[PDB]
Amino acid sequence: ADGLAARGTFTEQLQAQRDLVKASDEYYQLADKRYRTGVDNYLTLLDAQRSLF
Amino acid sequence: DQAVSKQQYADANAAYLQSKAAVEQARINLRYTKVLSPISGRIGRSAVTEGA
Repeated sequence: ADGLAARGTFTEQLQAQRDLVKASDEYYQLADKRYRTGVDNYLTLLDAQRSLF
Repeated sequence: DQAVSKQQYADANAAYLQSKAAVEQARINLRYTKVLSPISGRIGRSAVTEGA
């Protein structure tokens, strides 16, 4: 029953966590796209890299 | 090596040039106090003396 509860909940937990990874990766790509044109520093781009990691 | 933005460099360079033009426009007045002769020729008499 422990294994059944964990198999029931980890699919939802990892769906939520992969949506977090995808949203943080889109935030990194937008911080990169603000960096490439020049309006944003490189240290904020590194902050976005570390939140992604 | 891009430790500051290109846009922040453009704004600071604009502040540099926009204060350099203020130094130019405030140096025009110091060139006006020493009253330069506008044209070459023979000058008459001074209408106002010193002190006026």
